[PDB]
Amino acid sequence: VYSYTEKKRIRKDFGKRPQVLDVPYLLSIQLDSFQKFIEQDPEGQYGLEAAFRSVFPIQSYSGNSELQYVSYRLGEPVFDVQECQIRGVTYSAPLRVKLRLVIYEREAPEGTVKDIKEQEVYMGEIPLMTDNGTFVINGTERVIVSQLHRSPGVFFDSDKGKTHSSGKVLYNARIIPYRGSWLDFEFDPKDNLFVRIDRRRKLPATIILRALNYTTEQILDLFFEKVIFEIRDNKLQMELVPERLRGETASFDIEANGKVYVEKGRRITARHIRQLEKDDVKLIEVPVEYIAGKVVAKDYIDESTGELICAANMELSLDLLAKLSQSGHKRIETLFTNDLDHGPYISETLRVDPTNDRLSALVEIYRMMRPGEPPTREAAESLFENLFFSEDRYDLSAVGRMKFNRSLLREEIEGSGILSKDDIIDVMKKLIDIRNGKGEVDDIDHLGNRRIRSVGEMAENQFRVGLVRVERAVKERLSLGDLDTLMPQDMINAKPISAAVKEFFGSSQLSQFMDQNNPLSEITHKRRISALGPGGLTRERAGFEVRDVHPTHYGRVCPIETPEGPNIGLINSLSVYAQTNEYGFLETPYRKVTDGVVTDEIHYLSAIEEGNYVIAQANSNLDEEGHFVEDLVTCRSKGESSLFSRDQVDYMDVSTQQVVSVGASLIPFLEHDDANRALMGANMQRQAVPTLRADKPLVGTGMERAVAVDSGVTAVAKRGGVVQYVDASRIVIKVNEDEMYPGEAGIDIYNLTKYTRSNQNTCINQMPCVSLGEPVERGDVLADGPSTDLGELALGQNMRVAFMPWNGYNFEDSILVSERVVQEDRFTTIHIQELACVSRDTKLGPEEITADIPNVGEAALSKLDESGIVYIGAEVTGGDILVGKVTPKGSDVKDSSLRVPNGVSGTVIDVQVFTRDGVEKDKRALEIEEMQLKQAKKDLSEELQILEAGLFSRIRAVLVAGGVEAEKLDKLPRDRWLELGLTDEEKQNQLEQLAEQYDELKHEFEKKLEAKRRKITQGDDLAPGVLKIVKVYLAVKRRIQPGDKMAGRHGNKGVISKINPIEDMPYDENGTPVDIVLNPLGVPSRMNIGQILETHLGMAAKGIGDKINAMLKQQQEVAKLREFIQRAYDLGADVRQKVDLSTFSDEEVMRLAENLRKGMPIATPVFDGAKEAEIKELLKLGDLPTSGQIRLYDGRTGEQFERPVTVGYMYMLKLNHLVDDKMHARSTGSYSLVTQQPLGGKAQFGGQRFGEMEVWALEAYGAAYTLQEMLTVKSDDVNGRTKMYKNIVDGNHQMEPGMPESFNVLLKEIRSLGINIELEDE
Amino acid sequence: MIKGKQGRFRQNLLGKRVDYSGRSVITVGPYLRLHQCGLPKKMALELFKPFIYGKLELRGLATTIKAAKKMVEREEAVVWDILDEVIREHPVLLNRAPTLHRLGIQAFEPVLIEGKAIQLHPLVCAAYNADFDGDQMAVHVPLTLEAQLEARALMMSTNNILSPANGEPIIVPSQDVVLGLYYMTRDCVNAKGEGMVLTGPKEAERLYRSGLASLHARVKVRITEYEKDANGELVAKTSLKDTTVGRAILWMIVPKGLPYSIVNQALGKKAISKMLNTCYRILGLKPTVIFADQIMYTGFAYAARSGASVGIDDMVIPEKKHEIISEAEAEVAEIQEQFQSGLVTAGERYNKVIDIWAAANDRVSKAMMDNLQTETVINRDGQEEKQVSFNSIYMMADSGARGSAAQIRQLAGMRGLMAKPDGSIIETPITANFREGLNVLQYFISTHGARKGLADTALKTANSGYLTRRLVDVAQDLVVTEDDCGTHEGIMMTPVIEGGDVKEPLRDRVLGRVTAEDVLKPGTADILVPRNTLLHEQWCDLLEENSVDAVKVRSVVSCDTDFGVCAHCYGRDLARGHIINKGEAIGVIAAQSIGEPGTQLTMRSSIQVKNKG
DNA sequence: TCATATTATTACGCCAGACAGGG
DNA sequence: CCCTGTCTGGCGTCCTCTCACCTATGA
RNA sequence: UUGAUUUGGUGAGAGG
Ligand SMILES: [Mg+2]
Ligand SMILES: [Zn+2]
Repeated sequence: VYSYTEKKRIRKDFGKRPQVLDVPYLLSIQLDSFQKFIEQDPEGQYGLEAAFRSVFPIQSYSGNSELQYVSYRLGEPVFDVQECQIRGVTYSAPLRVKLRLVIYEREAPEGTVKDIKEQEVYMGEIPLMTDNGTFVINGTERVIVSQLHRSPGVFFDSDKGKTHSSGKVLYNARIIPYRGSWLDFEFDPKDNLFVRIDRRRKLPATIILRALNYTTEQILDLFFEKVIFEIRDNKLQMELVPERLRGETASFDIEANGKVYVEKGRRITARHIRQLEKDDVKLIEVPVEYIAGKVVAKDYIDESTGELICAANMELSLDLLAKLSQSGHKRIETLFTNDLDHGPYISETLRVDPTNDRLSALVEIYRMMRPGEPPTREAAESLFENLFFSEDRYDLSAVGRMKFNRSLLREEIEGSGILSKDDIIDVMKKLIDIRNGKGEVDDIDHLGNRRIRSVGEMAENQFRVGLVRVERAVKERLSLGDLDTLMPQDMINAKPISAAVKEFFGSSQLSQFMDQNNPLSEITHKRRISALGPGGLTRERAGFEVRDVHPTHYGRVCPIETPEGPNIGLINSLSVYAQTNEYGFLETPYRKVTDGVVTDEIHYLSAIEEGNYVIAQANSNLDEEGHFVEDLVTCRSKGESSLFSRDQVDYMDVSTQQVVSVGASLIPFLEHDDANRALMGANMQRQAVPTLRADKPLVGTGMERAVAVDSGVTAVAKRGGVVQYVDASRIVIKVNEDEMYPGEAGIDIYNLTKYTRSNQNTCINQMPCVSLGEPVERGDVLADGPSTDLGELALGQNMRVAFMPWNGYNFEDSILVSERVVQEDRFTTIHIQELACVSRDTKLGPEEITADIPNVGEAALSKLDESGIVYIGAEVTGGDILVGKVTPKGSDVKDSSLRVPNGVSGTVIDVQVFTRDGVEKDKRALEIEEMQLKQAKKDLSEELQILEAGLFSRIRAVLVAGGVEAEKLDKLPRDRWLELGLTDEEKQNQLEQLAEQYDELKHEFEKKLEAKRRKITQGDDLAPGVLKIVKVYLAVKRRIQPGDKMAGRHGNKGVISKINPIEDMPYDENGTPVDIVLNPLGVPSRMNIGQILETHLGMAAKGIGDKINAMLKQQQEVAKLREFIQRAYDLGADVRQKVDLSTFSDEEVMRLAENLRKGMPIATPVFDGAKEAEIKELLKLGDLPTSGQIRLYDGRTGEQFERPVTVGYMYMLKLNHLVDDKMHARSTGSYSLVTQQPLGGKAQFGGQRFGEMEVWALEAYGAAYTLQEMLTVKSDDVNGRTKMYKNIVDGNHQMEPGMPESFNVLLKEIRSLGINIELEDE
Repeated sequence: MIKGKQGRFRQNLLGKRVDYSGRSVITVGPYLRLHQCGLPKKMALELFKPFIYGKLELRGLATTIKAAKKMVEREEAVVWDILDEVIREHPVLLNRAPTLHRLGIQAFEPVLIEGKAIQLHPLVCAAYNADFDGDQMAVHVPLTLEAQLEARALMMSTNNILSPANGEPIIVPSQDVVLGLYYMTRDCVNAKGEGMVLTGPKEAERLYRSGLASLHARVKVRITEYEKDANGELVAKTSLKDTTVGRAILWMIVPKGLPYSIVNQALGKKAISKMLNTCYRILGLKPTVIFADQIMYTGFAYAARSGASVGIDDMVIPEKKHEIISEAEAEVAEIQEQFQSGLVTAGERYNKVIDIWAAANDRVSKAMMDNLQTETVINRDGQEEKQVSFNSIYMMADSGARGSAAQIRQLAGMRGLMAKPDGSIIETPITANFREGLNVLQYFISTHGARKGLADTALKTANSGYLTRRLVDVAQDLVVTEDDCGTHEGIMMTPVIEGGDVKEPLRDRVLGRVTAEDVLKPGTADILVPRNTLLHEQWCDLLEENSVDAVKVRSVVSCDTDFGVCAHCYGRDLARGHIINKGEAIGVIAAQSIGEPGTQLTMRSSIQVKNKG
């Protein structure tokens, strides 16, 4: 079964693997994020409720008043989106917050407040999101791009080689909070442990332990295990668990139980450890040279004399043993400092530490953090207890606590946001374990260690900044609060929240201007994952590995769609199937594989879960049950693509598109292209201009439908049904009854956006693709947008291309084009330019909008009214006048009248004017007022009458259970209708019910039309300051010409060189010329062989189209057409499509065959595409030669090209790098102010920067005079250039050079220091 | 305001913005002669406004300057003749935007273009590194009269036919024209007109055009080659060469002095480069300019007549490829069955797997290379006989137009063992080429290997440019300022030998450098060359005949000149045949010639004899 | 409108060059 | 007193094109 | 004596 615009032109779909999961809604990142931001979500997470439950209730410092929260709301926007783009306002909503002030008496923590007050106060306006994922910030339509940043939680990084210049590795460990202070631990090459906070000075790390109220003995209890020396019969024996001897040299005689176990000299092996454990060896008598290097663990004091023997962490000598042995401390605890495993890093750090107690530790930390200003007990304790341990200024989020517990192998995943003692101690323990050998480092490119911020998270963080500023303001006003004479807007202020949130949505590194020239380009700028932005890395610094593709990108980030240039691999684009995790990570779908049978259930994984499992490949042959048909299958285990068994796998890839994105999965035959040319192909495919006549890629991938629907450029039907099709203004859809609400009778009226300006000066235009009285279903398309054709996606157009050298005109990458391409207007794109004119009151009175243009004669008053401003629509070019806008006292009058820029033509399509309340010239301002005034009422009544007509009929329709008397129901016409009483019978309240409808309709229409006139009757609506605001919309129509840039989908760039006549083209023996000749020499080097298979398969597609065009032109009854269409849709191997063609009612075969006579469209999916034998077999169904190559004659000489050439249909696109936006020349005009050199650019009429390497190139020749005029006369020296212009126009090519002006600018800037630079003797 | 990249030195005093300048997208226009370029009419009327004003005021059509500015603002019918009379002999400086060496600013004569795109002669593109994928160039106008003469006499595009970094010609025919020549001068074992005899090259082209022979059909012709064996006198020798039809047609374009054996071979790209080089060394500059143009015209014309496409059938899969892959799969199966039983170590396993996949890769490449280089087997009057193939991708590879062994290898044979960004190789290769489909994992490993290359170029270019900057600012001063420093010291140029076969011969190192003391002939105490002779090609051939050991030659670092380098201790001019002139800045051309290849460079037991002596 | 005058983030990679520390 | 980690400064590609956004305060 | 403001500076994106 198919929908009704699916039976229009059903694309022949190759593809063997049955898809199990359909493509998700391609704009779901932006929409789900911002729907999380604004939503009334009780339990607080996440959203605006999290912000209000963090900041509220505010209580002041015992001020006995506590403003609390109830509920918030967003009212209607005062401007809908279209008039918002027209006017220039933000597309925002007012944020109505209920606030409840309660005020206490004296001594009321528990006492009832003395008075309350509560109001729906107004703070800020937040910009809402349009239904397509965009904002409208100041008239322009912008997009917030999702950031990719390091997750909160600990990271164990190495930096193995570069420091110390000695090959000794370090190991640092960064505890990155979501909000607050950064804490880093790091080794130094003396093997000492150092802490630093916020990249400040370096403190030896155990001072932070001494800041957490840990004595030295507790620290040594933590990071070291005790070795027990017992004072015994002789020589102070040792408890020896045999694990501690692993891998060391036996220094002494190892004997016990009257038996010599291990002698001196040999290293202790694990067999000797087994001997000591089997022989149960713990207590052995040591020599005195064994204890002479060890370190004591805890303190010991001489008991009778009452003083200290040794401090903790003290190495032992023999006389120290003579001190402690004679006192009476029988147990001696020593620190086991294994040189292999258990290193003495904490102990040597304690030897570096200049502190001894907690208080001096806090004083040293306070002298680190805030220097100069003294370190007192209260100040240092408040500093350190609010560094990490308070809920205000340090907060690992839920993501941070999950990563923090996961990297430390904790059991739980939810905990408190602040740190604790045990967390810092665990980070130090894991860092020490990594130094010892056990456990390993983390990498930073691993996408399980890399979170995504999106629109709702970033706007929530900015909103929380605004709320903490307004709570500091509320704490300010409340302690100065006098009661009861204030209500909660003398306390609260709508200014900082609105200021912060407009600061982010206006001027941020991620709220950026939408690339809008293409449905693809909109939908792939909204799905963008940037590494840049605040808190992330920069373009000009880093690096090599963060610009590179890591094995966790499989199915999360597109490997091949990243922009080439200064930021490669920072501006990654998101994959097709990849959602976003609850915590913000990238989870991608996989198919759960319990046993041999691959189950059709899906299950989402992130990269910290994808490593543990074994995940199969998308294309591994499985037949009829899910069993892998091989006994071994390529999978990947832990980022390593390897071959595993038939029955080990736990997951399989869902579909074979899932590695790449929606820009580079529209490229058919992707798997045959090179990676570089697929990158260049996707990046150019974003840049296509919408042509005037949209044309359906013959070789597509089938993802055109999802991109053209999911990007909101087409008018997808909301509720299904039929159609009324007024359409000149709007599509009117009558709704079928099942999808139709009981009240609100209701028919859907779709607004078509006709010719208007895009963000890239292209033309966004919608055209209805459904006729009158034609069924449509829910989700079906109704109006084709820019670059769409019946709901598909038509960026460029499909043309007949020959691969051959043709007389040098396609030399390096150039492209030689027939005249049949430029006669048919099949690339003639439409550009629209907005031009503003304002008459601001700079000085010496205000400027004026009058035709009475001066000095200039009857060459001003022409394309305008009898007395001012461009009329409506003519063929204006360059140097014309659009808006007469000149002042007197500015003879002394002048010409600021905004004219048409140099080189452009066009038609004035629209003139907008919300000017300084007064613009009316003669009486036009109020003349149109009456026109709109009468317009509103007309439609208002019309619509009511339209429904009235439907209701009147409905009244009679229902009039059967309570008066069906046809001759007794046609009484009053426009007066009443029902003069009976149904009462009950079988409930037809229905008459009374419909009576209310009409009664309310007229009653509401009056009020509806009442406000209409009110709105109509007005000067105009805009902001203040600016006075004369005239915007004129030109529309140039640019065709194609030698110098434009065209390109296919594979990376084959080209500058169209010669626009040949039709005759000189290479025609085949049938007679048709070829349209575009490309060059075969690009194909062996640039290894993008997919354009040839697209060429052959498009040739086969148009072969079927020519065959259907013959069978339908030379008209046959529909049996032969349905037989040939059925053969065309069966065609070859096992596919997914076949068709159910004998259910197309003998007319839907014919409408399909009317839409196929330009070529049968073929879906070649991304990595499961059409094989070559099917291309040959499809070329045999059409009557074309199997090789794909036709013999071609030459249009010049009439004689055959030897060795037959390739002709086919490639889908070639016109990129928006047009040659009459690049052509520029300058002889003489205006310059800058500071310098005497020419200005730069094209919009400024400026000259070429003759840069540094060109000066070196002229020095490389003997061009001393060419360089002398190149930097003195042509550029800078003012006397030289005026003398040169007069010398040229006299006929004397001679320069009088002088000295450059910018060098005298250099002399004054150097001399304006204390520097006396001069110019010496003659 | 002083320091930095955007101070006054680097932004307003060393580089300035410039009037009488323009900029637009380039395109080909192959009808041009190589001293002229196409320049649009709109840019031409804007760049030449004062010359047109002066011309209009000379005729007497107008009076005041205003009238002339209204005339060209309206663009009447008479200013286009004025424009063709200000263009005619007035060169312009075309400039591609990343100018690295001095061949990136060249002066042309304009030919006016209906259009908006600069038409640029194709051979000159290999100097600018200019393809036509969206490139842009700037035009500058030499205003004064000394600058017009410097554009014609120093910077003209006919004057830059040798790269200043070496002796190699920079107007080498790039890509379409070598395919047209390689298809033209070739042969096949049977065609129309096999083994017929022709009375000249004129009727060879007449037999090709009328339709009685083929472009490659072996034939005895009678050609008259002019060998100039006397002292400046050209002696005619006429003979019958067993050659083809295409070699005679290409002999109609060769100038007089070159011998016929320069076209008798198959003419790839190295052969056409040494054809233009021998023409420049023998017949000088003007026949080499006109012969470079005739090469380009006949290459484009017969490449158009060739119809040399590319198809899907042209990439011939080896029939032996699948059995090679199965033998490699059996070998990795044996190694992993030893790995389950623990007989071998892990590093030796990884080394054995990379070794057998390298061996299988080389065998697949040899299978496809035999299957492409001699696939054509056509009979002539009897049994079969084999020849080199006319496969399209093989002519695009063998001609040296575009393609190598590696790229044609990746389109037919397996595309090797791609490496992960860890730097170590991956033990499971990409056994599928591009004609067969890559599946998902193989394309992802390919994207590892290609993202690393794009990141390397886009970060390598900054270090390459900063290296050229440091080099031209250490050089910056050094000007050829004498004619002889009057010394006897100079470095000892030997051929360099690393331990393999002799890498760079002495004729590459002592070509065009003036000897320090007089080289003794290797026999005994003979004055073979004198002590201040420039060693051009004739002297270097008389050095190679006598097998001279090593030459003590004068080097720039031994020059005794205070504040500059004398004219003998530099050497040959390198883009001029003679010695360096008194004046020509050699520090800047040297710094550009070292730093300009900075892009092509990368960024990131006992002795066994080989020969017998 | 017309004088008043500066604070609560961190996440480059060498590579010279100068400086306090210690055998 | 001669090595020495450690800290501080100083580099990091040219040319071009499009768009938007610009200090608070205040009797 | 017959006319006028971007360069300044930031941010974002793009081409070769
Ligand atoms: Mg290019
Ligand atoms: Zn010298």
